[PDB]
Amino acid sequence: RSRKESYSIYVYKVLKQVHPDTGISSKAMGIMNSFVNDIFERIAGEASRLAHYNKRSTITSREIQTAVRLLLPGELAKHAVSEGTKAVTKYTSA
Amino acid sequence: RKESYSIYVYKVLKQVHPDTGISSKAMGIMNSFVNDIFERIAGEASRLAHYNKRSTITSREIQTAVRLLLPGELAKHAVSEGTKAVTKYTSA
Amino acid sequence: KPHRYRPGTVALREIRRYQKSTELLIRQLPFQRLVREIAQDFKTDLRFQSSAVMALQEACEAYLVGLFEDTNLCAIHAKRVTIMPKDIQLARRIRGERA
Amino acid sequence: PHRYRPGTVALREIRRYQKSTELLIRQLPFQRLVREIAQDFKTDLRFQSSAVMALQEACEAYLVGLFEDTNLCAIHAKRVTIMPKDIQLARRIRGER
Amino acid sequence: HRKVLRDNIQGITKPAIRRLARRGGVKRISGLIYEETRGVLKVFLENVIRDAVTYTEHAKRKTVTAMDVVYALKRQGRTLYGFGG
Amino acid sequence: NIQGITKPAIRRLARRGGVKRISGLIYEETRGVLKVFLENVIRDAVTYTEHAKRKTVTAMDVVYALKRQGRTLYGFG
Amino acid sequence: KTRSSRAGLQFPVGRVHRLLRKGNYSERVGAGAPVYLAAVLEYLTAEILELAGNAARDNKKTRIIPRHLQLAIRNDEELNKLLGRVTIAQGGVLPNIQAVLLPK
Amino acid sequence: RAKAKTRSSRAGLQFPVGRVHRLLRKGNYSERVGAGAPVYLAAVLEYLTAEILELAGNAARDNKKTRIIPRHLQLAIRNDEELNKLLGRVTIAQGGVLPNIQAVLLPK
DNA sequence: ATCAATATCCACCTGCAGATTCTACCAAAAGTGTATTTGGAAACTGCTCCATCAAAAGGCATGTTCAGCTGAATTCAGCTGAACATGCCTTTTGATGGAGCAGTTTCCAAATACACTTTTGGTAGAATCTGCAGGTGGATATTGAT
DNA sequence: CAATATCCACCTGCAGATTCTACCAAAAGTGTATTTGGAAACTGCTCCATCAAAAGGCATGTTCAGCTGAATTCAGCTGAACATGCCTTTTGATGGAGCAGTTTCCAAATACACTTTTGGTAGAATCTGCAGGTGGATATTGAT
Ligand SMILES: [Cl-]
Ligand SMILES: [Cl-]
Ligand SMILES: [Cl-]
Ligand SMILES: [Cl-]
Ligand SMILES: [Mn+2]
Ligand SMILES: [Mn+2]
Ligand SMILES: [Mn+2]
Ligand SMILES: [Mn+2]
Ligand SMILES: [Mn+2]
Ligand SMILES: [Mn+2]
Ligand SMILES: [Mn+2]
Ligand SMILES: [Mn+2]
Ligand SMILES: [Mn+2]
Ligand SMILES: [Mn+2]
Repeated sequence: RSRKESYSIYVYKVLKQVHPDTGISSKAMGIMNSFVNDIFERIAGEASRLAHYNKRSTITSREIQTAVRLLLPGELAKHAVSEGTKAVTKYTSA
Repeated sequence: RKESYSIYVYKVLKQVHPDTGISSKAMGIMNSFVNDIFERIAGEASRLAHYNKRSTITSREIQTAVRLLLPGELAKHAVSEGTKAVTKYTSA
Repeated sequence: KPHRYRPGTVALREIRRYQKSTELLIRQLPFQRLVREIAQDFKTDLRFQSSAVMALQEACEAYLVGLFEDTNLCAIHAKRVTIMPKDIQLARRIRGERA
Repeated sequence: PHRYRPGTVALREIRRYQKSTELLIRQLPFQRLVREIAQDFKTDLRFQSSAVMALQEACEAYLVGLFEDTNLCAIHAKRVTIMPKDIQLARRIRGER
Repeated sequence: HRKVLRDNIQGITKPAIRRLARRGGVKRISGLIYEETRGVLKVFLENVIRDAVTYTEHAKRKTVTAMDVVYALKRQGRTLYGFGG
Repeated sequence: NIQGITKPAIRRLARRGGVKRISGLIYEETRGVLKVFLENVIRDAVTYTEHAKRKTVTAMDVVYALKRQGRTLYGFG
Repeated sequence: KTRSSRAGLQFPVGRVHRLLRKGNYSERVGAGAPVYLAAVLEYLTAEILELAGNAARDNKKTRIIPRHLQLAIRNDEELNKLLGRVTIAQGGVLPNIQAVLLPK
Repeated sequence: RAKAKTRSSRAGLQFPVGRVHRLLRKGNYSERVGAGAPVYLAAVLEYLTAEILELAGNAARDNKKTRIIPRHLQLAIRNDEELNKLLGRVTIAQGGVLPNIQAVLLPK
């Protein structure tokens, strides 16, 4: 009865990879959850516009990529763009 | 095949100041405006109805949205004008 | 002596103290009321979801601590070390909050 | 001969340029600065005429804005001459830096 | 609320405002800053709330939820993390 | 090439912004900001060009860029 | 029989309805939505135009151009607020000088 | 039928490539959402998450703490030029500000 | 140049709130077969955009002076910052109703679908003009002094 | 006071630009049908709104002496105002064609509608990082 979603479960998996023996508080995970969302929306919206701008009707990976580039700052983008282009090929390689 | 509000802005420019004209650039400015405000009001509404698990943007949303983007007095008249104009639609 | 610190010693002391911490600096209850009062004035009989009052206070204080910095830089920009309304008013203006 | 005391013409220029709305940066050199800059992003680029117009309107307008805020900062520090320092205080507060 | 809520702005004691300015870096404070703070503060609040309650009325509720504020703050350009995610 | 922005110009501008007395180091400082402005707004602008798989930065390309920059501009789209 | 003639407006009520649909705002659009909106757009337009008019005329000029808009805008508190971050191409700035700069 | 394996696991991501794809559709950003979009976006999101986490984990390490908290996240962001800029108009609850006293204020 | 008179630090401890772990139910991601619809190949197309070439005043770039501006350096009244008393008022718990909040049925009022008909709105072409673009001629401030 | 320059209404003219005027591929608008919100209405079930002590953290006042902030000279340079001196921006068109935009088709995408498998979220156990608390050192500060 009432199912609340979040990224807490994933945020955590990642935490354990960078710092195997470090923990994160409730309020902290709160902050983190907001983050993924602010950014999720930021990019999605940015991609959305990019598509309307190009009178196209679907968001490909390509759009998400210019969005990230238009949105994210310098080095963060590079890394994001690489990490991004990577996962997809690794995916489309069925 | 190139839309704009160039026509309407003008017809309107004639209600308030019938005997007055408007530049080309000035007319350009007026477009950017409608589109801009169109954009904002639609976005808030969209968000509004989205925050409320609603799958349809109505007039109620467009209203709240207005009541969020426009300054005191500006907001008041918009809403009147909007409500007015709408009530008339429904009424046959 | 009775002992006594020079004017500023404790001031710089506090700054260091309050920058090393993260608690809100305003008393919860008063804030509570101020908000309810103000909200009472927009729409009567409004109930407040605790956390909401908690969020407003987190946003308010974060906001001021921020205005106080830009304020402080305006005081220093005019060879002063004591912030004055004059300053807060210039930061607000330049910020666009009021122009 | 005749010579205007300093500051009196400056005023003349303010009252004058504020009254007009035409651009102040010479177009040709602007366009080059732009074209040149664009080069660091993509080679053999084509700039839609007006896009250049847009670019300048965008810039000049931004600058004048900054100058006002800058002037406020210069005035605030009891002065009347804008120093790189006021330009920084203004920007630092706008959030630009 | 029973007892009428009045003059609660003066409930932002001088010591508290001074505290906020310390975390702010301010060393010395003019005596007229205080009332000046309440003035700025009150406006900030009235705004965040005014929009927040709008969101509350749109959802047709008598309660101002944490999200209502989080959304208010967002559109105000003061995005806050820690309550709406 | 930025010098393309002559000392006079930078003054005509300051004047529209109501400046009376101008320091001399300012002119340099003003070419600094300006340069950054265009870079940031063109850096974004060309991205809309390139996403649109085109070889021409269009007036709208600037218009959008300028928008996300927060410098909305009425009169070009 | 134009939805606009019904709401008694000038702006394209139908079009605004189309632009909403094809805008990716929501799944579906109410019937009086484009109505309410177009009249807001109708409103805000007239409001500005009216003021640019005066502005235009105030210079013994009949055709409204940029400088007049930038005048009806920055001179009006609410419009200036609303367009608080918009720059009007070829509009100029308001005649204004800091008294601290005026002669002796 | 072949035993399912979450799209995420295929892309070797820790982030829910399926949950992002949905959010994209139920979000209205576009008339239709591609197939790698949710994979890409998830990749960018997961990336950034880890970045914050890295700097944060250290911020806690420094302070002699095993458990991260908002303070540490404020510290991470405000000290990393980039994360700072990405989240420049963002305020973080219970996080405080960076310790910093203007030099002109200090003693002789 | 030393000594008090206070913070400012850091190491231990030690219960418990808050964090993991440990399970069970489901809305949801997959795994299939069909359904429909992108947007790219390429085949053209006027449309601007990018070069040159040729002019001219129209600005832009140096030099001269020095008019006041911006910076020092002193002062001194007077506005705080730094300390106590005094004793409100804000925490801190922690029980208790009850507004509301949210699920959990349905049930019309509405919104979406597709299929034709009817009109605009928009894109060049035809008549108009609102304002530059110069030209004067009183004034309108600047400014140097019995 | 008047000499200089700077300016501001009073004026006519052509044309670089409005405005209409004249027709047509696209949406608007019109049923008839189809599918669907989300506005009713009831129910628990949480949170929210008080309230009622205890104390003891902190405000509020009240000195009291330190040094900021605000005032005031001086003059060593900035930069404005003003002329000369050319060097480029700034009009004027013309080609030549690189290019944004348009269609035809269609293989390769994403749509859907069920039907199956889980990957999470909600709670209920077990923990186990630290907030407090206390107390010996440094580490400053500010009188003599
Ligand atoms: Cl894709
Ligand atoms: Cl003041
Ligand atoms: Cl400087
Ligand atoms: Cl509706
Ligand atoms: Mn690691
Ligand atoms: Mn001298
Ligand atoms: Mn009830
Ligand atoms: Mn059908
Ligand atoms: Mn027609
Ligand atoms: Mn003229
Ligand atoms: Mn239903
Ligand atoms: Mn001083
Ligand atoms: Mn399982
Ligand atoms: Mn401790």
